[PDB]
Amino acid sequence: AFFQQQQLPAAMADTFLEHLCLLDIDSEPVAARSTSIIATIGPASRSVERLKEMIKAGMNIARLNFSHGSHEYHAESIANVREAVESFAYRPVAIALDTKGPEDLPGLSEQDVRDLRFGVEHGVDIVFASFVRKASDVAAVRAALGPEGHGIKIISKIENHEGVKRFDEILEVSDGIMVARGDLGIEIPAEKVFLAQKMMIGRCNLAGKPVVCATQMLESMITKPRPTRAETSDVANAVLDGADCIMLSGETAKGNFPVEAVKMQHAIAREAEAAVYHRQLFEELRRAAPLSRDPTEVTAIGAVEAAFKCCAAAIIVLTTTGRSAQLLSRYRPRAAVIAVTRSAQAARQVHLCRGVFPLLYREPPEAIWADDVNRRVQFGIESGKLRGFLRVGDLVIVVTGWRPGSGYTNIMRVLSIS
Amino acid sequence: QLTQELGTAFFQQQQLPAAMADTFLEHLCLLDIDSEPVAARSTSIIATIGPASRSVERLKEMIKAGMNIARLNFSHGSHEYHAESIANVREAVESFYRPVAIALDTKGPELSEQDVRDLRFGVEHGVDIVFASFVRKASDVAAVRAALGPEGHGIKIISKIENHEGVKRFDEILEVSDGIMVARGDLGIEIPAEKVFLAQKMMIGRCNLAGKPVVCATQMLESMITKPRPTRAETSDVANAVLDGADCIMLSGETAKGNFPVEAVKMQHAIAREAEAAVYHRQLFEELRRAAPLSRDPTEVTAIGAVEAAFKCCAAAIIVLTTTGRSAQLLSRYRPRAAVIAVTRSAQAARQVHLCRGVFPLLYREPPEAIWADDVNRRVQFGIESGKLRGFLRVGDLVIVVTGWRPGYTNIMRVLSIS
Amino acid sequence: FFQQQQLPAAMADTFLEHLCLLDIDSEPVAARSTSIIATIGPASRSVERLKEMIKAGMNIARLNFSHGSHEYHAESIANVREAVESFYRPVAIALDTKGPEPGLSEQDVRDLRFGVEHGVDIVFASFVRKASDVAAVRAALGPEGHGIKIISKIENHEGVKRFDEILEVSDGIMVARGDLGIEIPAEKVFLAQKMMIGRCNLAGKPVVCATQMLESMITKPRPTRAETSDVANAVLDGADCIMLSGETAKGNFPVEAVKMQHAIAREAEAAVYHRQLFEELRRAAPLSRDPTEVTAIGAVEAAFKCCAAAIIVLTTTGRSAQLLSRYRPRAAVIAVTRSAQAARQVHLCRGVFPLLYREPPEAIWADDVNRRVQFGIESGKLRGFLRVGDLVIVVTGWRPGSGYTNIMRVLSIS
Amino acid sequence: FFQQQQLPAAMADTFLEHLCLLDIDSEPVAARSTSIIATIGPASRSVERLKEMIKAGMNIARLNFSHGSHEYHAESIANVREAVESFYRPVAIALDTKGPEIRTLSEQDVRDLRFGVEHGVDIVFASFVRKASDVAAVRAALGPEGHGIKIISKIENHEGVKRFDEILEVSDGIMVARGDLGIEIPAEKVFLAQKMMIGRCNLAGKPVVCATQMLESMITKPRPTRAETSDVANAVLDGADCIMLSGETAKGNFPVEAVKMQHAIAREAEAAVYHRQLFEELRRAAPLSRDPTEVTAIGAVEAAFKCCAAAIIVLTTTGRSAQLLSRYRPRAAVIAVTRSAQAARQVHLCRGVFPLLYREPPEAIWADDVNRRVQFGIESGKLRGFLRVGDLVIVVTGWRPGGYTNIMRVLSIS
Ligand SMILES: O=P(O)(O)OC[C@H]1O[C@](O)(COP(=O)(O)O)[C@@H](O)[C@@H]1O
Ligand SMILES: O=P(O)(O)OC[C@H]1O[C@](O)(COP(=O)(O)O)[C@@H](O)[C@@H]1O
Ligand SMILES: O=P(O)(O)OC[C@H]1O[C@](O)(COP(=O)(O)O)[C@@H](O)[C@@H]1O
Ligand SMILES: O=P(O)(O)OC[C@H]1O[C@](O)(COP(=O)(O)O)[C@@H](O)[C@@H]1O
Repeated sequence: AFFQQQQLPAAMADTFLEHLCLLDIDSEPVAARSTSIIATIGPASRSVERLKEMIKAGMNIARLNFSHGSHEYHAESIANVREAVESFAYRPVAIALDTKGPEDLPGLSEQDVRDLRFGVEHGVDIVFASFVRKASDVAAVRAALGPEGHGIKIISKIENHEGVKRFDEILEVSDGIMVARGDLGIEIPAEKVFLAQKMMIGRCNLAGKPVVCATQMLESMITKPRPTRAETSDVANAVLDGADCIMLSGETAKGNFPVEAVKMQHAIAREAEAAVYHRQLFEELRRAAPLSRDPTEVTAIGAVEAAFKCCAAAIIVLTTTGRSAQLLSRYRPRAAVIAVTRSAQAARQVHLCRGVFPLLYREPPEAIWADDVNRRVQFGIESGKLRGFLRVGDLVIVVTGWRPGSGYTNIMRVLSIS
Repeated sequence: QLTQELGTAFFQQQQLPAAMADTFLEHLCLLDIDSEPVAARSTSIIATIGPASRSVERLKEMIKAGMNIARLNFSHGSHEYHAESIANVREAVESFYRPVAIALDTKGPELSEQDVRDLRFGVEHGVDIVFASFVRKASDVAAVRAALGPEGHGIKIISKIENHEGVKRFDEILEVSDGIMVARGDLGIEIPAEKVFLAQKMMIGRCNLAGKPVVCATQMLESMITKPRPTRAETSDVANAVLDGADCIMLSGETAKGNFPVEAVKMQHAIAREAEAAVYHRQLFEELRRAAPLSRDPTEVTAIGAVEAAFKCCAAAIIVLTTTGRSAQLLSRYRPRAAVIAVTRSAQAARQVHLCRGVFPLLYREPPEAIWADDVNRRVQFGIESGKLRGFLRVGDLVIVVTGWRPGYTNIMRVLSIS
Repeated sequence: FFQQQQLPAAMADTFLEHLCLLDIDSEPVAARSTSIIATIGPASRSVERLKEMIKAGMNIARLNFSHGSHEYHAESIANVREAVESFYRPVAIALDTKGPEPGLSEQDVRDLRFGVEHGVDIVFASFVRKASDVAAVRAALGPEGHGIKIISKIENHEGVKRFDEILEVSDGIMVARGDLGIEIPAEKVFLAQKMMIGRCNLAGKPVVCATQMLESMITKPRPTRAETSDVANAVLDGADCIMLSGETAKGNFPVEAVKMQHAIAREAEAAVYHRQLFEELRRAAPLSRDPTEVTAIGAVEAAFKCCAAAIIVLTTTGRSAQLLSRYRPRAAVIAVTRSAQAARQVHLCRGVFPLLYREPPEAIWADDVNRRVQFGIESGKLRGFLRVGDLVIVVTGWRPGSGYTNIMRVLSIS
Repeated sequence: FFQQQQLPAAMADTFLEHLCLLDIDSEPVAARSTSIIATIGPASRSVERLKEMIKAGMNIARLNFSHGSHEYHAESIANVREAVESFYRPVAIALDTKGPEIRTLSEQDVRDLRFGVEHGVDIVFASFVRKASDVAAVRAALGPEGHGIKIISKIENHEGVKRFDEILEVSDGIMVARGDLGIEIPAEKVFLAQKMMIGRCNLAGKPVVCATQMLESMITKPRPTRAETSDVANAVLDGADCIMLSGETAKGNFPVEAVKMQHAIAREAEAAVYHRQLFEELRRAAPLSRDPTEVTAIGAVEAAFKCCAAAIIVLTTTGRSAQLLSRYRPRAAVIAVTRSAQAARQVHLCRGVFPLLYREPPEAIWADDVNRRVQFGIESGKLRGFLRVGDLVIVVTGWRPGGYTNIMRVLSIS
């Protein structure tokens, strides 16, 4: 019966067309949902109590929209998110600051600059930078974040024709991308936006950088408890296109059904994830990926190949900054990527990456370093057992380094859960 | 090379850089918002008739915007109400040549005594197509062909898949049906809403394999009922329906009762046109090949060679002589980039082929030529003349011409240069 | 049916799996399609020997002008023509020049004049290093020799490196493994063979594999295991023609050598993995607005769809037949021509079976076309290509004269 | 770098395009990986001569029990072992049974097999295997002291070809014995049997030998024919782990040159392997595996390709972890470190495995024992030309001593 679930008949098909023909509404998803949910905070979702239900429903990243609301307002939003998250101390939740932006203007307004200072002063994990048209706009955001905000991920919002055309140069200096379809479908003809979305997600997947699909994904749930047929389609297709993250704006910020909307995005994403045709996707991401002399990159593809060969339940990776986890996620394993880290910020930021489940390790270093490695891996296993990822008799891939400190992942081991 | 013959923009347009990519992923990465779609929109648009779309004046606007099939929803309105809808559709058509098919969508359980009277009414008024509600098995469609009776033998039956049993018994339904509607409205109530995309993609895929029309239906541009522009999810839905493989896309309340029926039709046409250029034919044609069975049907054999020929030379169009439409369906199933211009003497076949993606019907109304061979060539020039006027063909284009040797015997392909 | 000519292996989904399904019990049924070139010499000169060799499968007779006087080769030519006329299989006559032993020697020029005056069909030009070597040959053949196919022999390092400019201006290529394996290290020749055949297939231009294919049969009645391997693999690499030199020119078993090449080729041809090969030749091939090329691929696609027995093509110069052959149909290409020279030259193209039509033009052209197609069918029946009920593709044109092929028709045999 | 070892052809998108990119100026860099089996006889029995042959690349000495007394073969064994010791160069020793034979499992074969155990042969080539029980008769003959001897079944007739799958199931490997096969079945069908059996062995991960007349003419000539070099190259391209010499080394006048010629051809052909297709096709068809050694191997091989790893260093006791690497045909050399002298000789049956006998008392700490073998691996590879400083290598080891290979590490050579 294992082979009846999570669309494995379809995953085994020999062509894409045959894989489509074998999709089965009776094949239940079993894997953990892997596409992260970004929920925009507003009057419908500011309260600590609302945020707790949203966390339980699946929210992974809380978006602050600085197009509206004072610093004081956003400061309250941030504190309420942190209090909701800590009420479960457990789900790390990242905090993303989405800039007001231009409204050939400069890459940053005076308002933008003050807003990014605020976000650094408040430890935001992510910036969604508006109206990025060229790499210098990204550099401008980086500089305004200044020295204390070097670890903040910059996700460039592509919102107009120029940003689409200069995409390669924007992507190169950015940590990731948002397909900002709201403004995009005003700035270019609305019937073209799906080409820009598909193009940008394809290119981000190739580059191993996170990509966010945003705006009106479940629009009618602002007023209705259930979405339209086009809205469920759009969520599922964003996941099939390759998006790491899917986003809610008014559905959570102001609508009448914020929690049901998060839950609806979770339910669709899980079905869509199981329908991904990994056989074609992994092979193309291989052929099109370049040779690397980087041991983390080399170890990562070896581990994903290995995971596919034994239907591994998970890949446990010890990571300090999230990078080794990102390099696993870029090959889209079906196996869950369980990222054990000591860094609370990296546990939050890896939610930018499809299929990465962070575990914040809070135990004091062991004297023998190799003993500390194994204790974190064990932490990894036990948490996976108790959270549903792992059963005794499962096979996991463990991915670790030869010495302490970031940059030295280079070891892959195959392990049975007992 | 071909740049001289066809132009220097030609290969910039139509997403052709993405089309010659070696992998699906590289194809996605090469999609280009500045590659204008030159080809004629090929996915048919079904528009549900209601208060917003009953004016003869309105219907003519809708035809111009791209409506190809008028849907009559027998869930509401008397026989007299629907007779009038049929009447106004036919007058808009003749008061202009673009055939519009007329489809009767049964009430079903809300085959009832009511449905039988509705189907008899449909034959009486010469409907081209029945959308049969809640087909759960093959016998359900036999009940429908029986109701249509002897006078209704040429009516196409498109089975609406609306619940779990329909999805589960899909293969036996498709065997006995002319086509399928993925009826997402009720399906999304009868099964969990988050599974409908699985049922949609499976059904469009299997219909594509079987060479039968498939319609994607319901809430595609819903917000346009009250808004002049659609949501980002709605445009996405239309585009992916076309990329999924759908022959037809549908509007319900958007045309039946909304305030922007004409703008909705126009928006589907614009999305469908972009999406069709973005189809990765290299993979699709190859998978349709490897899966489809060997065939000793000469018309089937000619069509695949004709489509292959069309791709080798960037044929502007495949002109096919068809009596029932079948030869044009068998071209359509290989999804040429070239328009399939189908010349037929059968006004009904001409209306019904709108169910098949990429078929542009041309009704020919001249008495046969004394010499048949002369009758063929005359219809073919009619195809070419109509094609030139409508912007399909220019002098110097290449076309593929598909005819027969005897007067269901299509079995000749000819490569022809437009004078 | 499906336990013959490796069809189980043909259906396989990958090359690995096609190989695993090759079956020594699956008998070939299609007519042998790779043409056999036999070098004429003391063992093969007599009319009586040439008749046994035609029966055995020789398609092209090679005159090696490294030895023998004009009188000697004139005798070889006349003996081939008498053997051929004794029957019916057209046999081409190919003049293989002496060459440098300076593009063209004075000797080469006299030899080429001789071959033109004697109506030879093909020239194997020795030591071709660059496009100008081919042009020289072409000029030496002069005006009366415009219709003679030039097959450039690649025999050294420069020729391999400059292969693309040689291939562009040549009708075809010979992998002249004899001198090549001396000019470059012997352990590399297989690379130059595979590259050049691959490139000739992509270009749709005939390629010949030559030299030592069955060498030990010069003295022995049976070949070695490496020799059968080499023939089978030349066919699987993509060669249009395979060649015999000493095996037929001077050895003790000329006829058996031809018979052995025939038997191997037939088995190898059935082992061709068309699924992969057609798709790759379709993909790599370039868009074309030439109606003959468009019709040809459409016709080969159609033939694969209905397991067609043959593609009957009407051709004047052979070109429409070459453009079919370049997609390697499993179906036999039956080329109906009035041109005796074209019926001989099409033997350069894998899988083309010429039929010389000698009947008088019908007054109504369209009647002449149908009579030739029918000629094609009846001969196909009598010769074993076609059973009643088979399906054939017929490829013809819209107007008289070459260059106008543009019609394809699907026909059932009755 | 990327101009050598046919790397431009390696990154082609299609097989046909890969053929078109093969390049006679792309020199091989990797170590020759296909093993060379040399039959021992009067031309190749002297210790001096066997030494020259080992330097030329012989990896396996074949004893043909069709000819010569037990004493004759005891001396052949003696001289191979002395040549090996008088230099590290593990040479396997294979006993090829007489089997059902007629000259100008028998009682004789059993005495030969028992003699083989007595003298510690590593491999048996079992003649005329027709079915699975025949292989069981041979492992019975070898008895309890012969349990580690590998049994390579010779397929020599129609019945063995037909029952091949059951033969392969129970055998350690296969020899395509083309000599007798090409008399028992039509000669023109042997290439089909060869290609199938190499394909099925490749799929099964078991070694396959191509044998007989590969360089036959070198018995009397110092240079091979063009069909012979072709046949060696195609056997390597077909997927053979081992290529063999019979009369060319046993009785001919150029044994050393024959070995050298096979080494040179094998090296070129191995670079011309289109790994992208092969690795991909081996993936799809090979089954989901829950064995940690198989999982590590495929992950190690993928890793090796991602970084152009010069070597995969594996610690192995029986050879198995190295065989499971070798079945994916890495371009990187598989350097197999083992304490088992007999494992080290036997792994030569597996393409691309370079054994290293490690001779040191275990270290106090097991983890310390592992890294000393790994370092022994790196130092040998450095000395032998496999590794340079700054290279990347993939290291495969286990978690517990004793079928527990389950770790790969990426390591930069310093
Ligand atoms: O993903 P990153 O940031 O490169 O971290 C990976 C690092 O984590 C580790 O596995 C453990 O390092 P620490 O014990 O110092 O936390 C290192 O061996 C490895 O270099
Ligand atoms: O698509 P269909 O219904 O099979 O039509 C194909 C028929 O059209 C034709 O081209 C023309 O037929 P008619 O002129 O008799 O109407 C026939 O040759 C062919 O049999
Ligand atoms: O292969 P080629 O030399 O172009 O010949 C093809 C020609 O044969 C024909 O079918 C017959 O032409 P003919 O009447 O001159 O014999 C032409 O229609 C066609 O153009
Ligand atoms: O390939 P094999 O025969 O299964 O041996 C691999 C074994 O070698 C090792 O890497 C080394 O351990 P040993 O000390 O027993 O040689 C084991 O951990 C591993 O299980």
